[PDB]
Amino acid sequence: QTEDYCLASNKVGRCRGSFPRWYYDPTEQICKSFVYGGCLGNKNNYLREEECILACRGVQ
Amino acid sequence: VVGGTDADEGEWPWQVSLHALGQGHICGASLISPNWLVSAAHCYIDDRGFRYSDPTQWTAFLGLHDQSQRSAPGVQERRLKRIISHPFFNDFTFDYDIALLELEKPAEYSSMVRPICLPDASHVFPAGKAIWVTGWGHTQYGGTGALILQKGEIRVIQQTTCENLLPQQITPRMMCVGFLSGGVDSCQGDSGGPLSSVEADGRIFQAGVVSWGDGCAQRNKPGVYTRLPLFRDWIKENTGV
Ligand SMILES: N[C@@H](CCC(=O)N[C@@H](CS)C(=O)NCC(=O)O)C(=O)O
Repeated sequence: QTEDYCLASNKVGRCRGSFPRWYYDPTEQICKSFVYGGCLGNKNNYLREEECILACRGVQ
Repeated sequence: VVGGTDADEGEWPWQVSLHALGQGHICGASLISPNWLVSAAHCYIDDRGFRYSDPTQWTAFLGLHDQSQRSAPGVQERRLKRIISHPFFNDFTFDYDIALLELEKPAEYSSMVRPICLPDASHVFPAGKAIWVTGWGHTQYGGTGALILQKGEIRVIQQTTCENLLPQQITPRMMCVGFLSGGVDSCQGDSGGPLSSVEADGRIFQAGVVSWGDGCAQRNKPGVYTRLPLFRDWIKENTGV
């Protein structure tokens, strides 16, 4: 769970859609925006900042 | 589009911008008749958080030049009635990456909105031919989009070279277009938009659909596109076009 959902790097992937998403950055302890390509993403990838915050707040 | 330049107003009147609810521009598409668009299947897949396959969640902008000017004269806004993804689409290999989108009401043809021609089923876009990719996607991998539609001139790459450059990844539904020297390519935000090819009468035909890539604009890593000719009959079966 936490390793994948909160600690993984953001993954844009190979597909060329521009899906605005959020990921948790444990070095900053905040959720930040990134653009997901749409395919084969990892779990640190949230539709809204609030979900990212709920999922990961406090993680180191 | 990495390495492109601003499109002229009216230059690609078939280019369409697709916006998902609360999310702005996600994918391009191409107008092929008053009622239908071609786009990429991987744009319209439901996930854990949002129903991208649900046609009510999208708005298409036709006749758009600048994403910051969506109420400019000649911009037409449309809801979608239907999204038809290719029944063989694989969301893991990206094989058969093509979708048909039905507009909720017809587009009105104008100096800014006009369909692209579709190639017949037996047509071959030859290796080396210069063609155009267009879109509002990133101007660098991991970088920011373009307000003004970008155009980039790229070249059809030999299928064998394509397969060797991207091993275990290319199927016969796919075509590599770009430059082995890199520098010009489609990128995130361009998916679903058309390749535009000038044909023997000077009219423009769609050569394929922006699909995927390993990064963008890298050496020996050209963009990969869904072929159009082999889907001609499927498009006719589904749309009458
Ligand atoms: N729009 C006309 C047909 C003329 C037209 O715009 N055809 C398109 C699709 S074949 C075209 O030539 N587009 C490519 C180009 O303008 O180069 C109609 O209502 O039937």
